[PDB]
Amino acid sequence: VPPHPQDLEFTRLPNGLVIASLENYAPASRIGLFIKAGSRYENSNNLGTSHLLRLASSLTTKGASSFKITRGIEAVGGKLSVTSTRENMAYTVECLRDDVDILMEFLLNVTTAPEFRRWEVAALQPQLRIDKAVALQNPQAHVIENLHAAAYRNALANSLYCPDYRIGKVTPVELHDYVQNHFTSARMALIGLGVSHPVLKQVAEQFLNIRGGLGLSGAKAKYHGGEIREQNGDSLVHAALVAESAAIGSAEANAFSVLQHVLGAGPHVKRGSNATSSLYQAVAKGVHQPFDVSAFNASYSDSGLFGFYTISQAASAGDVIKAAYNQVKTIAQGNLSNPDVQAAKNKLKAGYLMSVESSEGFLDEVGSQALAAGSYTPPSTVLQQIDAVADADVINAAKKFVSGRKSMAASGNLGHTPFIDEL
Amino acid sequence: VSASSRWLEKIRKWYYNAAGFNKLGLMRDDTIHENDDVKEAIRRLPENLYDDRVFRIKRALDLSMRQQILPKEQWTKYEEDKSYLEPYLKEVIRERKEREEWAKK
Amino acid sequence: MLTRFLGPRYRQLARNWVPTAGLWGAVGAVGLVWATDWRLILDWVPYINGKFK
Amino acid sequence: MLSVAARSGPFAPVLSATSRGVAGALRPLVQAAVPATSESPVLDLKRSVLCRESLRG
Repeated sequence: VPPHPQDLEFTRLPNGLVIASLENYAPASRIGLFIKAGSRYENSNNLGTSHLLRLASSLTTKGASSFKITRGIEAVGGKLSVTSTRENMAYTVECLRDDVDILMEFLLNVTTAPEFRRWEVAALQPQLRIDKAVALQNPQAHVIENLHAAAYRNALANSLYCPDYRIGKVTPVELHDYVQNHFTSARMALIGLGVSHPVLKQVAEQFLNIRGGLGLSGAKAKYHGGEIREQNGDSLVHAALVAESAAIGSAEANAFSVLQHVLGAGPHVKRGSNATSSLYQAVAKGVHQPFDVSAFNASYSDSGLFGFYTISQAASAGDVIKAAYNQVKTIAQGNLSNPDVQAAKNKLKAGYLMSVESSEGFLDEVGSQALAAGSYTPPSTVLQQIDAVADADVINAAKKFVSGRKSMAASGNLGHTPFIDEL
Repeated sequence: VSASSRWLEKIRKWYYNAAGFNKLGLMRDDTIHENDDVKEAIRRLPENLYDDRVFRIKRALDLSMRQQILPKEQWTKYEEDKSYLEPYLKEVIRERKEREEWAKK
Repeated sequence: MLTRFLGPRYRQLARNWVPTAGLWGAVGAVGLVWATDWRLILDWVPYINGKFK
Repeated sequence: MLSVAARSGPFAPVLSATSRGVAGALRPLVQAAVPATSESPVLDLKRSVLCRESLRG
């Protein structure tokens, strides 16, 4: 006997806002306001605005000073977090059950009443350079910035970090502008864990009725292609090879997600040869030195990028890439067993379920589901979705990647790294 | 009519003229003693106002040296006295007092 | 200028420091008494009787 | 299955009041530190390694 688990409450308000709650009887509580306001809604005149914005979460509001937001949240031992992706910003707030009220209020002020004071913004500008420096010390961050800048001519080309030329150039007005035209009802979701539906619906009805900005989730990603190359010196070579795939939510994307597990995501066993990983086994056959390879799968509102990512020694780069690429080619040519897909299904299904088992991963999923779909789709039917993917679809996903206009980013000693041209 | 409130204002106008910073082209907020709250509010002023402030003080310290005042026409009129610092300093004290209140509990 | 120093934390801060501030006074007293030879205070001390008549 | 963390791939940054900043999804690593000689960019004007609001009784 545990408690019989409650059900998630869902509501679209007439104004377009979405509310989802689950009373999980947890000792803590989590509230997330998710907004369609990620990096993609920046333009060529205001790049990095949503970065500084992400950094601005405890500046002064009408109704709560900077010092209050900090000391108030710290007094009760809660958190205020902000997570941007290319599509969303997500303001998250954690605390003990008894303290939902003060943190909610803070939440609402940060998101709906930010004052962006001239001198406070001025003082925060240098955090962009530190924030960028701390991320960019993973070779993967620049590779995925560059991969996007090359893939798209457009909105998903924008990076989640602010371009250097913009640091200290983002104006208090640019952020006011970004909020007024992106942090609106129809671009928003208020998700609550360890909270009640009436209370969320109340604050939604009272505080989140904002509308007077943009409409489209698709200001529209024009996929283009090409490559970016960054000579580095840097110990070993990072390379991502990618083609346009499928928009999140569509049936096609699920085939891509299965393809990713046929070929290989991250490891499952601490220090292993990754036996089921068909990409890893393929490179390993003729590369007898330190390397890594994984399938890369990025899904967005109106586009997607599938392919693989490689880490290798400078001189092995081209061999590692060509081996990985040919391995994909064999799956497009038809060489894929039924148990191969069955294992990928199980790897995906299990992985998804594990992805939502904590309240942090749960809230983020319900949030991203609310924005991308306007729905909550239970695990039971997500697993049914996955099951409906046939072997022939996974083959068709590989066929699309092979024959589609590529995109490539890479960094290191590029001396022996190929050029799309030569793939 | 506001007969009392314009004599209680006329004493002020008298005092202002007697204070005589206006003779040296100054504004009331240019003459304030710089403590931490004031130093902060000077810091928070926008470029235009800060620049204008520096010039007035330079021109004041210049005359104060040559032991002069400006021609009468060029003095600051009590009416034309822009209280440009007050809202900045009000905000700094309001911020400090919140700290001092938080330090109490 | 003194209203900022009155509140519950300062009540705790004063109580936390008072056994110490009292013991430093005992140090200062014994210290002053011993140094000047305050036979007024020291006559009533059960071993220090240098005024041995 | 709509989340750029649940489709382990593209980048996500995280900022907070009390907690350290996080980056990204997947992307190799972890199966790149078993084939050794991967020391990683360590501490050259940098944040806290690991993050700590995981404290115990």
